[PDB]
Amino acid sequence: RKPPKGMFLSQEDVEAVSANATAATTVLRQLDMELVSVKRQIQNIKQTNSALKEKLDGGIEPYRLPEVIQKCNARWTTEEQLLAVQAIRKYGRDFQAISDVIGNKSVVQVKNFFVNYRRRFNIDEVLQEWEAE
Amino acid sequence: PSGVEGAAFQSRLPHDRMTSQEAACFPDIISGPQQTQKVFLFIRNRTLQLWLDNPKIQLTFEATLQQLEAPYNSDTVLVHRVHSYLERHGLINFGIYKRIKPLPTKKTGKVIIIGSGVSGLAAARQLQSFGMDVTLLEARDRVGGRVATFRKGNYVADLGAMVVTGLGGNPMAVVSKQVNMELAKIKQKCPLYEANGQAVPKEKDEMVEQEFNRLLEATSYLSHQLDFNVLNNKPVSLGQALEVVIQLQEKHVKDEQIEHWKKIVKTQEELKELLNKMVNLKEKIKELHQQYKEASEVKPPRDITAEFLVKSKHRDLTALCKEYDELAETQGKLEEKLQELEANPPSDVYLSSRDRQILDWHFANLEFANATPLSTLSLKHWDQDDDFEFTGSHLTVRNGYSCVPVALAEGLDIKLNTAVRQVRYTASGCEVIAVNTRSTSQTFIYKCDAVLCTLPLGVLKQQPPAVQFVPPLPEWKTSAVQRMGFGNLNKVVLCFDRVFWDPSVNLFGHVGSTTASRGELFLFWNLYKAPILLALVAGEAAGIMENISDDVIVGRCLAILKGIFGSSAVPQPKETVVSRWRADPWARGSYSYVAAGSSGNDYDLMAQPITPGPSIPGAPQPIPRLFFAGEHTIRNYPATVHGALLSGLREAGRIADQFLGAMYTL
Repeated sequence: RKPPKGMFLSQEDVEAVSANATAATTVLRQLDMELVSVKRQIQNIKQTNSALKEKLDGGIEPYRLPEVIQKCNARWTTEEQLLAVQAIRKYGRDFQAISDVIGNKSVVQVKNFFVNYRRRFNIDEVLQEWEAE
Repeated sequence: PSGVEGAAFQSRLPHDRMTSQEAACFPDIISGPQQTQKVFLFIRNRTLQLWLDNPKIQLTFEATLQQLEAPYNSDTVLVHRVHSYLERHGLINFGIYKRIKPLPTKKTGKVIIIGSGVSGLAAARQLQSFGMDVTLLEARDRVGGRVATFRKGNYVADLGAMVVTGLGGNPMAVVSKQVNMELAKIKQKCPLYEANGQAVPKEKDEMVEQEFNRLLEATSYLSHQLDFNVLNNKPVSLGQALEVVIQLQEKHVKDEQIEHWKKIVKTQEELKELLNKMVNLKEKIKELHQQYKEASEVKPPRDITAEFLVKSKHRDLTALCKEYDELAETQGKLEEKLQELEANPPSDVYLSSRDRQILDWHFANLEFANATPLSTLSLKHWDQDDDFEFTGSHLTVRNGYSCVPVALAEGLDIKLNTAVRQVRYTASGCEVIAVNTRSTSQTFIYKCDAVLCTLPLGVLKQQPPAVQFVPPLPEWKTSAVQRMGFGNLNKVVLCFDRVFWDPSVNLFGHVGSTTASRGELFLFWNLYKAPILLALVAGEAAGIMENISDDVIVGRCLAILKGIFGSSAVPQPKETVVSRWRADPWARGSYSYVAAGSSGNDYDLMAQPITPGPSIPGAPQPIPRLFFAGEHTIRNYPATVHGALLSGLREAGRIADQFLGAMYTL
């Protein structure tokens, strides 16, 4: 009711290897060509990707930057208020970035900072300007 | 199986059902009540068991009824009918037995039997057993026909049949008890030695045979489950189908490599896109760092925009570094994954040339079994007799297989050297016209009531005919003769002055160089006490080695032997024999096979007897006068010595029934 396990026989397959004399031999030749086709296509992306690998030699170790381990404070020095507005102008609503710039304000502190100073620092106005870019 | 039921199995009969033959002779019982059938079935089985338990003495009706127990020995016409039935169709008192009551002096009826081959002998002995005038006409100067044994000195080797396929319900087991045959088992182990002369390593040897056996099942699946039985009108042959299965396995090996390497490109090229992000990002980071450095270069104290610029660039550079690090994370998974796929490639090839050559030996064996090249064998039917296999080790005959026919020929009127040239059968009788094989001019005429023809199928197929039938055989019979296959496999006998092979190994192979020469001396047998080695020649090679002198053939044998055992080890043989069965005009073949386009039905068509037209128009339908027997007529057990013997028994019962009358059917 089923073929021997590991033996592959398909009605579809069978008609295609019987349809004429040399049809079986013909079908294997393509597979022999389909195989060489896909095989040098490998050595050719294996070649392309070996050049790109060489371009990364050194990674980005020289361009990396040390970590600012800085305790996240609560009061808003007028300095930090100004870094905020300019960060909102360049970053819109990405608080993580805004908090990352200021350096010692948590995202929630940034998140509610907009509401408190919103009238005071025309931050709608700033945000629409950020929308324009 | 054992008991009364072992007798039914050993007699090729279901112990608990009435056969169709039995129903034909006992319609009252089979159509009666279940109780009667069981009584009968026991009486049948019990009588068989009696005959079986001692087959060197006739089982008379008296002897039988004696040893039944009531209720079974109560109805004595039921016992008498059953004993007569069995005795008639050769199920009891067949072969070689002491008669208790010697044969009545006056004989009724006259039968000419063509051929004293085993099938001929088996009928001849039965018919005479039944009180008929039986004369056999043999073209050869010896009986046995295809059961030939070569003897010279103490060398003894069979050139024809040499194997008994199991005693489990085999008529020859009874015959062996009747006539001592040194029956020695055949140990199944056959090592294979390659063309160079080195034994195939066991790991490879097991690996191929399973593939072989694996391939054979696949064909049977192509045949029964895909109905791949006709291609461009011509019916498919086993050989054809094995190729369409080897091709489809080589196809699959390729489809498997393609869709594997095609997983490497589909990952190598995920990598191509990943390295392009990573090199365009090391470029944005190169630039931003420069910007942050320049922005950081401005010396403080600075305005808050210039101070935002440093912080914003620092965050932006840090964000880009996160990205580039997440991407050489991902670059690591893909880098390993490509190594995994490269590490586990699929099988390079389905079969190596060395592997394929070894397989080709397993196909030689299969062309030995069927005595024909695999292209000829019917895909659907080649194995139709596989259900009726006996059970038991296969055996050989150490004293030669020739003793059985000679044993049977005892007491029979055998006219040796007598080539039947014309069979002439008419509404009133038959006359058979034979000549003397030595001076052929000297002509013989035999008149008789019925002719039983055990001519080999190859003889029957000769064109122009060796034997002419007057009137000609009808189209259904001749068509059957064309359709049926009659093949050929030959043998070479090698007689040495010392054992120089493995004596605990009965048979060892030799692997061919080609597919085309896979049959040429592909297998050797140590089977006899003396230092005699038998080499087979099967397949396409059998038909071609018949055109080559014995010296050239024994040459090719010595060389193969020299490679396996060393040039010094094998000496010249003292006596050598080669068989040419296709050339022999009394056989014109080896044994029948189910050829493509044939079926098992043809084996039944050959067995049907021929009935001639009425001499006077308007006269009543005449009795059948020409009957056939032999290995090509028994569909269940063809191409075998037991099948031939069973065919002879079968015709004798039918012939006797026609001329002596069946009084056991009332």
